[PDB]
Amino acid sequence: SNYIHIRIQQRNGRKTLTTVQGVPEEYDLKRILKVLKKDFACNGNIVKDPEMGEIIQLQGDQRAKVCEFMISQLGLQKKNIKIHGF
Amino acid sequence: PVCLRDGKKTIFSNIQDIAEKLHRSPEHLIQYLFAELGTSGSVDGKRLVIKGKFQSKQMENVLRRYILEYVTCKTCKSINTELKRENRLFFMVCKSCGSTRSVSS
Amino acid sequence: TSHCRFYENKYPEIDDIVMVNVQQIAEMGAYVKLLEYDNIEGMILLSELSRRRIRSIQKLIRVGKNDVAVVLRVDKEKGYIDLSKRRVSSEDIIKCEEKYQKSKTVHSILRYCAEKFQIPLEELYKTIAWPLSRKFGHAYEAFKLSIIDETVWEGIEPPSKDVLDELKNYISKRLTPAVKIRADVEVSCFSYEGIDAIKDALKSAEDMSTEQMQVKVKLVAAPLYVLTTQALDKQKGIEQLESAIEKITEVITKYGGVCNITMPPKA
Amino acid sequence: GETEEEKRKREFEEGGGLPEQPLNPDFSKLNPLSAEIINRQATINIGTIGHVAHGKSTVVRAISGVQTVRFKDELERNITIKLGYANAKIYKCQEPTCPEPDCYRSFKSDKEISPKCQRPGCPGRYKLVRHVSFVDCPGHDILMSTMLSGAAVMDAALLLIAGNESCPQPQTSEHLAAIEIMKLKHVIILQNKVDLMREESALEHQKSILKFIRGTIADGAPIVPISAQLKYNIDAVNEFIVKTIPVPPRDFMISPRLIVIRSFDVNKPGAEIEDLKGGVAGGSILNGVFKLGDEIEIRPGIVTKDDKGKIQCKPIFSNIVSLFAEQNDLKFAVPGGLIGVGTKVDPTLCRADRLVGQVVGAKGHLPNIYTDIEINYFLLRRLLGVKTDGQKQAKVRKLEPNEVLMVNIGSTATGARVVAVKADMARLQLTSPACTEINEKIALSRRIEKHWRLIGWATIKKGTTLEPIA
RNA sequence: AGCGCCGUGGCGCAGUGGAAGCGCGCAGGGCUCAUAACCCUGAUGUCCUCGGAUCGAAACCGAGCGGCGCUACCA
RNA sequence: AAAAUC
Ligand SMILES: Nc1nc2c(ncn2[C@@H]2O[C@H](COP(=O)(O)OP(=O)(O)CP(=O)(O)O)[C@@H](O)[C@H]2O)c(=O)[nH]1
Ligand SMILES: [Mg+2]
Ligand SMILES: [Zn+2]
Repeated sequence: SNYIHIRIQQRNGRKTLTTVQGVPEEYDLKRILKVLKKDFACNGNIVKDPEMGEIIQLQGDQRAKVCEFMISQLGLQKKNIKIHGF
Repeated sequence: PVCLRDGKKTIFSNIQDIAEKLHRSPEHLIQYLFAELGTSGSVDGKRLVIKGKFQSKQMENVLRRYILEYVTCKTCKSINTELKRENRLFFMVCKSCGSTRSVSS
Repeated sequence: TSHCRFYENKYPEIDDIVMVNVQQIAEMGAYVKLLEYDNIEGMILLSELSRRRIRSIQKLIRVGKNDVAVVLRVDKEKGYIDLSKRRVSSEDIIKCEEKYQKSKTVHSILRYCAEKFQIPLEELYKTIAWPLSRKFGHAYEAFKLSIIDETVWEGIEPPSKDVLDELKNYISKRLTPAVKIRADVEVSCFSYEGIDAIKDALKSAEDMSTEQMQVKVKLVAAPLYVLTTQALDKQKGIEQLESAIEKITEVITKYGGVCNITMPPKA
Repeated sequence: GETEEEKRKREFEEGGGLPEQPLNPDFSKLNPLSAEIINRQATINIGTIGHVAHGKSTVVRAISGVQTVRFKDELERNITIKLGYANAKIYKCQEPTCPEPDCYRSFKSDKEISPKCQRPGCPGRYKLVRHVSFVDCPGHDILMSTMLSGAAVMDAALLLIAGNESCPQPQTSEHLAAIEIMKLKHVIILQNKVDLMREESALEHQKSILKFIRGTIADGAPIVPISAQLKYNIDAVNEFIVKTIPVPPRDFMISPRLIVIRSFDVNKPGAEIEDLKGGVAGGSILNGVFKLGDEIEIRPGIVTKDDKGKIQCKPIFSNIVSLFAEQNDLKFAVPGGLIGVGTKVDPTLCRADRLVGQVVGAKGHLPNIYTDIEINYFLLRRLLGVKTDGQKQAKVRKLEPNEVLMVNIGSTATGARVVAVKADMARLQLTSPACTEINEKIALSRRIEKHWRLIGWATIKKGTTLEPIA
């Protein structure tokens, strides 16, 4: 249940977008986007996708860094969250 | 695991042997794979072909995860379990031990 | 033969909206047949064809398919009709397709009648369809009211009574709409005797069943008792279920328990 | 070339089947070992205890063969809330030639009086030494009310320990100690994981377990290596059950009583309600026989809170329609077992966990409900069921006034408020009613780490009663 | 166990009563220097199985199957 | 208008 994983979508000119799918509601999302923006210097979106869920889209190609934020903010598991190569 | 990369296409011409040696039905394995990965691929007659850029490491790790959470017993060292449906859910049952443990995700 | 139109007149009026089957486009637009008026070819030119500029001259217009068009001009002298695709509102397209399917359904019914009776469809529409579309404004509403009231066939001369019998049989087979009304009630008993109370309350509930309205109070769980009823008119089932509520509450006020409702009678 | 059904039917008809109990036999000559009792009703309730994820239902299925109905689509997998009931029949081989360890055999309760010996080459017929009821108590650290209700129901015990895991499992010790709290001492030690262990490792595990059970009250606890999976050493378990565990004293000279632990609503859906059955309360009968057709009352019953916050308790009167003691309805009942008393009680009283741990009395007796209860309580030195990574396992403190404590009075699970605390006695106010019949051995659990943890034992010495309103 | 939803051509929605729909894909092409965007072209089905009124049904019903949803483990 | 790469 409620598995967590991150994906990378490429673009023109090597530019990349990162998506974490599934976020616990224990901590709210705007309060988390605020500190995502500073620590990442990348634009972010709390987008709604049907049958998928709320997604915090972020710019760039960063996986260990969103994970490093996750380990400190709410995540205490580091086992359910999956990293995708792509 | 043998992963054939053909341009945009990712081929597994060996998934039949994976299903046979792990004593798992092929369609259940495909369901698990596409619940893990976000793709919808086809099967040719014996081989699982998908359209994407997927590495061999991902295939190896999903096989290991399937082994640890589905194939081998989580309380004993045994593969002798197989797939059944006890009210409507998948309820795994073993043959060497017969223990009632079930994982459906 | 299947040639007659659905509406009254032969040539379209002005500023009316219909739905057209596309057949061919050459250089000025699509001069295509009509499927709501009398069969005639009208021209839909390019700047009257796509809300979007004209980038996909093959996509939005499909040779052999039907899309909504609007009458701009009608030359009621020789043969010419002007039609446009852009000048249809986003909401209006829904009513246009509603009217088109309406026309197609009535046309298919009368076409079955003509094919079985070998009468030209022109006579079927003249003797029947247009008087009903004059009395009620439409022939489909008239079939619907014929289902519930035969009197719509009074005052009109049929081509033959067997045609009337076959068409009434066909509309009864096709245009038939027994609304399923379900309520559910929670027995919240804590008292001494509740099972015989349920037994006799449901016995009384099944007793009031009429030959036309039948009620079988079924069980899905201990508290949840479901009342399923068929209502030929949608107003009798609610009264049946209210009477049932009275019966169960009266039975349970004396034995000691309590019975509560979750869903009252709703279709 | 006989089919399996034909062979089973031939063995059933050869062995005599299941003879119907006499409607009204002379009860002054009727011991729990009589054929009319032994073949068609349990006399000893034996229960299995163990830590989480050990296979508590699997061992009983191995012994008996009847499933506990691990229900609810979420309790299918992790843990059950309601207990697991099971019936098995102990049959000994009458021929002396076959080995004594293999002479015994536990079969299902559908078997006949005299089944043939399945050992290859043995023509002897099995004799039913006893039929035993099985109670499975869930061992999760939040659900302990059911385990203490079962312990109040219990008569014999079977403790389970895993091999490859750590020797000092807190939950097994908690189950054990709770059993010795409830005046129960017939405890048999079972090691389940021997198949995944080596020759030496099981020896150190048994040494550690032997050192573990040294200071507790129970001393003579036999140890059995079993396999819920390979299904071996079952006859040894049956032999130990029959030998080590005799019948606790129970006869027909005491007034009838009932302790309902489960609620069961007979509401088979889809069929017309013109054909229904009675609402069934599943309860243990610790004393007093019941016969087909009786007038009984659930003493706590209706619990209402009026416009002033006061509590009103109306006993639930009911006529007994059936007594599902075993697969076929019985004419009477035998103390020391679990029986489903199916009365005319409305099935919603039995739908959910409502008739959970309540006390029921036959007409002619008035068990007294109490609102404030005087209690004599003794406590243990340290908390149990908690894992401490090498620092002074938490010590049980002393009670304080005006606090909620889960006071499991036999089967009744109540949240009591302590009005006063003395050196050995305390006064408890119950927001949920409880009726005191004779002694009703109590267990106590305190909220120290979120969930409850057992503390000690208690006995009722006085109380403030409430008069039931008919 | 009971009552609600569904049955692709790879995926979804649509018509359900003239007999194979569209978009999403996928493949190729064109646009161009060149990637997206955009513009063309296809090749896949007793639209789950079995019966029935019906010129006719994949569509209307039903006698069964598979997977979802609620009641709720229904002695 | 929307214009992207380099
Ligand atoms: N190795 C081994 N595993 C077993 C055995 N019995 C059961 N298991 C496995 O261990 C787990 C425990 O079985 P289960 O019956 O679900 O546990 P339980 O004892 O009912 C749980 P609780 O103690 O909380 O009531 C299951 O996943 C099962 O596969 C056994 O004898 N050996
Ligand atoms: Mg259990
Ligand atoms: Zn196993």
